[PDB]
Amino acid sequence: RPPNIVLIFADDLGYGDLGCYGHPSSTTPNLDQLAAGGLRFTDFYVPVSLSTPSRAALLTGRLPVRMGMYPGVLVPSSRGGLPLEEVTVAEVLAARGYLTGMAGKWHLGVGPEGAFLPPHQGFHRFLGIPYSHDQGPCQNLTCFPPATPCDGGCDQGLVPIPLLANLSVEAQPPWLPGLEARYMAFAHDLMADAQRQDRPFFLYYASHHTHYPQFSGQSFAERSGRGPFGDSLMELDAAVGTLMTAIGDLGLLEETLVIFTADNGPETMRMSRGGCSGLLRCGKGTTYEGGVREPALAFWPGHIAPGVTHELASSLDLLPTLAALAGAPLPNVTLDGFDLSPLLLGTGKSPRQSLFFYPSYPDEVRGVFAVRTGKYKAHFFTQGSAHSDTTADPACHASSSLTAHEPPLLYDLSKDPGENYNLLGATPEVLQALKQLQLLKAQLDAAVTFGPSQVARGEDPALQICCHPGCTPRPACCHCP
Amino acid sequence: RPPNIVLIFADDLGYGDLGCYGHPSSTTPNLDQLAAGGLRFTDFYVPVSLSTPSRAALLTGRLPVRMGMYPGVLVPSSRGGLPLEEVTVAEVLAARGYLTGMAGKWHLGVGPEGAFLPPHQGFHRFLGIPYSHDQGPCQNLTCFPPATPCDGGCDQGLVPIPLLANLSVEAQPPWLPGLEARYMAFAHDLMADAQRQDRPFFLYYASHHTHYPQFSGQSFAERSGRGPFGDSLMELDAAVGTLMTAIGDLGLLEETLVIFTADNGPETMRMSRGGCSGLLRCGKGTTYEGGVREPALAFWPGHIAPGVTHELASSLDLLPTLAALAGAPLPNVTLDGFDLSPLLLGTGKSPRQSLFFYPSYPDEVRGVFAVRTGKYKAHFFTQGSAHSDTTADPACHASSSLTAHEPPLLYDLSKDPGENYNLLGATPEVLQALKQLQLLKAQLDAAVTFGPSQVARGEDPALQICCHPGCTPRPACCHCP
Ligand SMILES: *[C@H]1O[C@H](CO)[C@@H](O[C@H]2O[C@H](CO)[C@@H](O)[C@H](O)[C@H]2NC(C)=O)[C@H](O)[C@H]1NC(C)=O
Ligand SMILES: *[C@H]1O[C@H](CO)[C@@H](O[C@H]2O[C@H](CO)[C@@H](O)[C@H](O)[C@H]2NC(C)=O)[C@H](O)[C@H]1NC(C)=O
Ligand SMILES: [Mg+2]
Ligand SMILES: [Mg+2]
Repeated sequence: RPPNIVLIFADDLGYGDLGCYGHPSSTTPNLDQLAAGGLRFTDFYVPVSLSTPSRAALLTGRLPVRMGMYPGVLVPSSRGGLPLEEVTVAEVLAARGYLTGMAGKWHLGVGPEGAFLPPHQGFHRFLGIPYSHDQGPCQNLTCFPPATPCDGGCDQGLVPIPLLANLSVEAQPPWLPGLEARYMAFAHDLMADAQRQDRPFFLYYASHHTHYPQFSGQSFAERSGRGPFGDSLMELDAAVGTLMTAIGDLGLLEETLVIFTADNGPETMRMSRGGCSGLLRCGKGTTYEGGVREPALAFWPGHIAPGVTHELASSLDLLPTLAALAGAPLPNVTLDGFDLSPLLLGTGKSPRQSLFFYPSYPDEVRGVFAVRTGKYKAHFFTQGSAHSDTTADPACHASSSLTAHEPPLLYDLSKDPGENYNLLGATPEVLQALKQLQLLKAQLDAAVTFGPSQVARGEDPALQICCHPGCTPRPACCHCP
Repeated sequence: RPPNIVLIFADDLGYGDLGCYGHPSSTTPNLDQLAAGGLRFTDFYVPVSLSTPSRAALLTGRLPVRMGMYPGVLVPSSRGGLPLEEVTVAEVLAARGYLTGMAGKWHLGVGPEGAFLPPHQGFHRFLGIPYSHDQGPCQNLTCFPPATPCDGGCDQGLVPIPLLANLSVEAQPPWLPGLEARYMAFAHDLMADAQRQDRPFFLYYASHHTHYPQFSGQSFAERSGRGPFGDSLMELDAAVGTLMTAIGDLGLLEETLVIFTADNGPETMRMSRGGCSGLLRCGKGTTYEGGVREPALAFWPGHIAPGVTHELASSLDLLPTLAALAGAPLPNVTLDGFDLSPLLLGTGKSPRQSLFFYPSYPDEVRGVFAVRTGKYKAHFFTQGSAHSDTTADPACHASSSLTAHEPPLLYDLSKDPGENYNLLGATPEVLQALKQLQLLKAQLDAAVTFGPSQVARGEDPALQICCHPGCTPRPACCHCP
């Protein structure tokens, strides 16, 4: 009865990057076709605009400060990880009998002997890389076949990036032009195996696209007409069409819920090799709309009718929605999202009225940076980020430092989604939205206690995954392509 | 045989304003539905980003400097107008027997006794206003019923805005909340009369939306969820759905070509009461992509198949395309556009490879400001505009003055449609695009001779239209609502 679930989570992809969100040159025909037969969200969000914290919020339905996923993101030598006590979506569904699987980027911790890898947090199967694909040296990797090198090098002084199969190293580094096919094959098998055992599957496809450095297999190389970023986006888009073909082929169309979104806004610092936030301001790394507002599609033929909703939703709402849809019961913890099944099925409205945004480097004295209620968004603190540099708007740059705003900066996102015209720069509607925004910030800051930081537990180079355990010299002896 | 033609031309409407071009809150379901069953252009342009010149280019297929339509726009007291010798699209079709009609804004000159009004340039019928609706005082007009006044006042010291029926004043001023219905009724009659006489009609619907000040009839007032700009946009969108219903009702669906575009980018100076260029830079008044790149839809069921083209097209190409489609012969003059029927019908490619952009205040020493060839656009001169002020990008402001660029600023619009990353800030592809752009600018500047300016022939207040001819005191005695 419970539907099969496929959750596709792109990386560093902006609001204005899909064809259906208005980009003029992107090539994304399969995602356009899922939008044309599904529910396209104009106002969907992540609460924090960096990789680790966004991934924590999606899998647990909880604000990332609650379990210590701040500040910044995890690195290969990190001791910390998403605590084992947190209950992930995969745990929830596994318990109700789903065959659960994951392909792609994890970025929730590796840890002493791989204690924080996906196999320990509810996934029966896992093929992927434990953190971003640029967190290891890439000056010798090929990003586009036959022999176009990845640009710029990536992180230095580290072990090459490992492709893992559950807890084992399958390759190190892997061959980037072929990851996609490896991942389509793993997905195909998980589906067919679940069909064979009469059980609902759960696939978590965390693509590496469209994070730096860009890479694609040879059928996309130089075919998109938007350069490397396009080629990579187009391969993501062809992976989606492949999952949808597999779904067809097994007669699972009307029995599978498919959701597509992305962790955080675009890295405009990669300039024309990075994404596009469309009309929204800034990108990755900030609490402006361009870093937290993501594309989001939901497609379940015969259940979700084609259309466009403007209602509020968050990545935080998808554990509780998915639990509801599968008759699985919610963990016994404070959850920050809601069930959106009425909205999806067309019998209700979203229960969500407010959204709370924390910065990359949060703290307990300052609290949440921005809050949206209804159509109004208030910024109490503002800040630019090096991930959002190089555009003409100077509020996005790393040189725009932390600035308190009292009274906050106040925007009407229905008329001014671009965040240009501060409404307090008076009216009764406004003054009443101002008092509610202030009360919601003070209530949340008074009730949330931050979990102790996982990222500040430091680093240990000995925690790095090595294909040839005990070899020497570390890290470059660690490799087995 | 020749199809019926309906040409809808919006006012001050940006690339990112329709739902189908990605806006998050606009309400435009009828335009979304024409896009979903028609050809949506991602790269369509006007050559000059102001009202008069754009309107001249569309009706004549010629660069506006050729017949003196510069600098700036015409005003009510202007002596000048689009010369009578120019052959307009309406002239072309009338000669092949179309019943030709026009509703809405003309802005191509009034002149001594109305010599330049539409009835003299090929339209059998005309109901509309001879220039923009803000070019007369509006502090006492109602923009939204029952009694919401137009905001800010409009131009002072002038006659109220006249609604004309051919050459006669029907009302002065007209009641803005009802213009739309007046215009739907005129369109309905022109269609049915043409059906009755067995003849092809040509309708030219130059809406006042979404120019300042905004206004709508009462079914849209406060219903769009994007405020006044939205209400006005939504009424434009409901007028389109009305024309399409009328087309249905007479069984003319498969026999009518319908084209939708707009004169120029958004007036961001009206802030949240003005339009949105999406990911493009700046707006009205500039030669950046946000002022010259417009939305554009073409819909002719059973002839134009649904889709998206990225090929180059201009408003300049639509006299010659429309002549071709109706078997009417081209005037005997140098034309700057091309026939796009192959592209529309799906048998060819656009013949257009290059686009030439002039500024609002052109001159013969400087020549064209920017040129696009293929994917590359070069800016030889750059300039901001008061119509594009108030955003965060300082290149759009009136304080960014005229700056020569040598070598030009060079952008790859397929990877960088936002015009952020100057590619000469080297490569053989680039250096060859640079030499071609430079040669195309020098060829065009050497071959075009500017026609003597119509706008500099001055003003005469006695040329103002008056409902009560000879009355006193002028201009406020001129009125007959
Ligand atoms: C590693 O871990 C999982 C779990 O054991 C492997 O398990 C699957 O492998 C085969 C089918 O692919 C079967 O032998 C097992 O039944 C199956 N187990 C479950 C619970 O499905 C898996 O192959 C490895 N992970 C992947 C796919 O890389
Ligand atoms: C003014 O000018 C035109 C042309 O005379 C008027 O003409 C039309 O009016 C009636 C139908 O609407 C008929 O009496 C005429 O046949 C018809 N003429 C043509 C050539 O179509 C018209 O009513 C006025 N313009 C409008 C519609 O306002
Ligand atoms: Mg990311
Ligand atoms: Mg205009």
